[PDB]
Amino acid sequence: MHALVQLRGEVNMHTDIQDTLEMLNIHHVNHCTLVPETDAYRGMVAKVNDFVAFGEPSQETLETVLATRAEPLEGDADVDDEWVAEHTDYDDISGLAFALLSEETTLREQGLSPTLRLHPPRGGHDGVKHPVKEGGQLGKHDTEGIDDLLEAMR
Amino acid sequence: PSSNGPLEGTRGKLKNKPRDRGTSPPQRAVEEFDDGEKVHLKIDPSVPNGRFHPRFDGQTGTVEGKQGDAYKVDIVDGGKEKTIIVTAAHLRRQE
Amino acid sequence: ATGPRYKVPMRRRREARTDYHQRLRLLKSGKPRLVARKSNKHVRAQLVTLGPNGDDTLASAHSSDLAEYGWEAPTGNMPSAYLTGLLAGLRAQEAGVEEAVLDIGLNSPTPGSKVFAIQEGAIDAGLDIPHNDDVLADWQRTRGAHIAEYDEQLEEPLYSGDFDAADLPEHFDELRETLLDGDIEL
Amino acid sequence: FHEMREPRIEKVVVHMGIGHANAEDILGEITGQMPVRTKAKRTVGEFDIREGDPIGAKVTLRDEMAEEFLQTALPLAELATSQFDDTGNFSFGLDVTVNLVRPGYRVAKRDKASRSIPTKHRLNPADAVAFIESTYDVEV
Amino acid sequence: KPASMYRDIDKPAYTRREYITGIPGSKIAQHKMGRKQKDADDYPVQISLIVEETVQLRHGSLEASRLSANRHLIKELGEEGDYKMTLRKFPHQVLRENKDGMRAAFGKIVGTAARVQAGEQLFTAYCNVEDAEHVKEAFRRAYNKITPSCRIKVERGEEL
RNA sequence: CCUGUCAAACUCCAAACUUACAGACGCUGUUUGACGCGGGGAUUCCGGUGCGCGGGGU
RNA sequence: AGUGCAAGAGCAAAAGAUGACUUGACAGUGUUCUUCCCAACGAGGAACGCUGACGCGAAAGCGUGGUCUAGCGAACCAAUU
RNA sequence: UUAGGCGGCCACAGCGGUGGGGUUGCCUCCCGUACCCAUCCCGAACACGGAAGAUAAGCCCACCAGCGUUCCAGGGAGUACUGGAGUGCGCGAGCCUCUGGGAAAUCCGGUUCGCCGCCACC
Ligand SMILES: [Cl-]
Ligand SMILES: [Cl-]
Ligand SMILES: [Mg+2]
Ligand SMILES: [Mg+2]
Ligand SMILES: [Mg+2]
Ligand SMILES: [Mg+2]
Ligand SMILES: [Mg+2]
Ligand SMILES: [Mg+2]
Ligand SMILES: [Mg+2]
Ligand SMILES: [Mg+2]
Ligand code: NA
Ligand code: NA
Ligand code: NA
Ligand code: NA
Ligand code: NA
Ligand code: NA
Ligand code: NA
Ligand SMILES: [Sr+2]
Ligand SMILES: [Sr+2]
Ligand SMILES: [Sr+2]
Ligand SMILES: [Sr+2]
Ligand SMILES: [Sr+2]
Ligand SMILES: [Sr+2]
Ligand SMILES: [Sr+2]
Ligand SMILES: [Sr+2]
Repeated sequence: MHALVQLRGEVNMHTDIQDTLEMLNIHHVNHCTLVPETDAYRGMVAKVNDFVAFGEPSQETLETVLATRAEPLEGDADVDDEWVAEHTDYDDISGLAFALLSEETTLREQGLSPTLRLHPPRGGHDGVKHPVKEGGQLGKHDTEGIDDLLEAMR
Repeated sequence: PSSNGPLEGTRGKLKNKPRDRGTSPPQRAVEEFDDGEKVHLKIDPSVPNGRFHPRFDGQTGTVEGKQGDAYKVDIVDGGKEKTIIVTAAHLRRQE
Repeated sequence: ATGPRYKVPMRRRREARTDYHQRLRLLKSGKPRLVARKSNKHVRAQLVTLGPNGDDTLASAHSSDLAEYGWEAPTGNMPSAYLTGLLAGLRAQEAGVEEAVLDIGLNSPTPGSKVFAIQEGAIDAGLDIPHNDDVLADWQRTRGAHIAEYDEQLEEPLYSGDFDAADLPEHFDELRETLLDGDIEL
Repeated sequence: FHEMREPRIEKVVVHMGIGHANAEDILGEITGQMPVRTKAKRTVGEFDIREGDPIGAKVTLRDEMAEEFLQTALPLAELATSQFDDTGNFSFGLDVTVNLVRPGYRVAKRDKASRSIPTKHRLNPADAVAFIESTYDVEV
Repeated sequence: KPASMYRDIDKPAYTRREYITGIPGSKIAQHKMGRKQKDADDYPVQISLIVEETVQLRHGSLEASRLSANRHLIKELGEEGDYKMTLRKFPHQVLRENKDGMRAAFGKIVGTAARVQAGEQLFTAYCNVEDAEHVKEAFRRAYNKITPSCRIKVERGEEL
């Protein structure tokens, strides 16, 4: 399971790339989705490689992000341990987070919005013109590397 | 194109590779297809009779009946539905 | 053979056994082929339909399995030809085959020949094959009159082994009668 | 082994290449059978502008008709070494050509399942000289 | 005409003589120089002139560089010295010129050029150890009459 | 035999890629009716630029 | 090689060659593709049928002109069946 | 299939070459033209009739890789080329990095001297 974050806008972006991001329920900049690791899903993130930031999150980080940025399928309601317990198949946030990582279920399947609408990176990102291997913030990240971005986008 | 004829720009598609030269094997020329069957349209360069317009080479149509010995195959050209009269010699089964 | 551009003919064409141009025309009918072959000492007659991995033979008759019914004469002639054709057509009727088309292969369509006699046999067995009556031999040459009248120009016998002297085309009549019988183990 | 390997005469082809007939009579009388007309291909400037037109005649002789011709034809010519084919045939003279081969040439000349004769069963120039020399004449 | 009109490889490959007529002959005299009877393997030293950029060199430049290279080898080693130089590239690409304004713009044939890729050997001379600094100078004069910057690479020279 | 080079109108080879149909996931539609069909009204048929690939031309 | 003519393509017990016979280069009416990719538009063209009558062949079968892609013309008026 | 008939794929099956195999069996060559039929001339072929002889051809069987071919290994090569991205470099031509794909030639070594279907048959 990888976490996708659109870091580049829609203007001048190819339509077939734009539509892939819309298929991955990600419509704005700084938005985040939890995409599984299939052949079909990998073909999609590879096509989005230059306009996104992906990698596998740590259980600790996924939890932090879900607590602060997860929303129900409809409404303002804060997703806390009590919300999870009353609406999901799990006990707390950790139980849901473990399931998302082990690819047992999806946010949509549990009545949550497939999008974790994040805040801009505190202290800023490493740049949207170069990949991670060149010192930027585009493409595939380390598990420790994606956390730094996901946590900065609390 | 310098001309709008049927065989315009068809040097490649309507020519055989040297080893596939000469008369084609009869087994495929007398193949029996049933209605609803998905078939692959590809002209055999060795067979003169029963062809279609080269623009449809590569289509995968659906057999919807026959007209004499030739088959009436339903395809979709872009967005327009078309019915192609073609013999078995230029058809292969799907899957 | 020479290089990459060289075109090696289809196997049964290198072997000079199949006329692929005539085969395509034969298969166009949809009807099963009555394969009529002839060897020096023998005559073969098969009923072949088209299959997925090659041809299928549903009924056949070789002139060697003719002696199983009472033949004591040679097997590569006109009376033998008809009978091998009748025996093929009869087994065909038992297989559920009703109509056919004559495949003479690489043989010549010479009037009154053995391959046309094989066809006359199958027609008389109950099979519906598109023919032409005046391209077949007159009933006596099918019976074996030409051979008996060659033994009339005797001095020395025509046959080596002891079948008979003046030859009997009556054996043909007796054998056609044996096969026309409703009983018989086919 | 030897019986199905010993050479025989296939055909004795006698021909006269003129270029414009009256000479059909002399072939029929010397051979024993009927002659056939010979046409030509391509337009030539030596007043031979017509394609399908009689140039000469030929007669293909087989079996007894072949031997009964050669008993009177061979003494009319002094046979040489360089006058032989790689396949074991020879032409002399009025042209008289003799085709020689081993007892299984039907395999190459038939319709059903024909095959060309292997180089190990084909006749040699030496095996050709030896056969005709063993039939009333000399070599060299 | 300047080489600026023909040095780049931006045009399609135009070589098919069966469709191109009126092509001027090559100004190049010979590609094989020196002792063309002796082998290339008979020499301990092999030095090649390598082109650094991907360019199109005209027949006139190929000749002008070959001439001023071989003339130095003839001056220093004699007309029958123990060397052999080869010009391995041939002028295959046909050149046009539009010489009426831009209407019917496809030009008439004016010459021939050689498409040389970067890193390719234009010249290759085979010599003996003592004559090595003469051939390195023949190439220094030759690279001055073509379009790209060049390398003088010694392929069989452990003698230094 | 050896040795030196080429191809828009060459090919013993041969991609990336584009493309037909189908399945799967995704997304989407069944009160926001998609896909589609029928009808009313247009405007429009001087375009331009970047990037990629081009063809012509110094 | 040859296959009437550009060019590209097809063809070897043939689509080439020879020989013989024959007039389907037939009448009627269509389905379909093309002309006009997609996507509307005539004439023209082609593929593929059927009806009627025929030719050849032992027969399956082949013949809706020439192996395939150029060789074409509305209304009105006239002549013609 | 102790030698057969009709095929499918249509060179992995082609070209070339070596060894073996046939008494009433098979396939051939073979023997022979009264007939059916046959050659613009020839029973050569085609067609018909038949076994005196043979395994030399063919064919069937086993095998050889020199040539052509199929596929694979390792090297060439993750090179050539390339879909996506870049306020990376270069006067420029062009190059480079990241991401997703990925040849061809040639060399060396293996493979390949057909596979499969129906039928009939000591
Ligand atoms: Cl069509
Ligand atoms: Cl036969
Ligand atoms: Mg909401
Ligand atoms: Mg700040
Ligand atoms: Mg920045
Ligand atoms: Mg092309
Ligand atoms: Mg008017
Ligand atoms: Mg008139
Ligand atoms: Mg043997
Ligand atoms: Mg710059
Ligand atoms: Na073919
Ligand atoms: Na002007
Ligand atoms: Na679906
Ligand atoms: Na416009
Ligand atoms: Na029309
Ligand atoms: Na004549
Ligand atoms: Na044998
Ligand atoms: Sr340009
Ligand atoms: Sr002007
Ligand atoms: Sr320079
Ligand atoms: Sr394209
Ligand atoms: Sr035609
Ligand atoms: Sr004979
Ligand atoms: Sr400059
Ligand atoms: Sr790979």
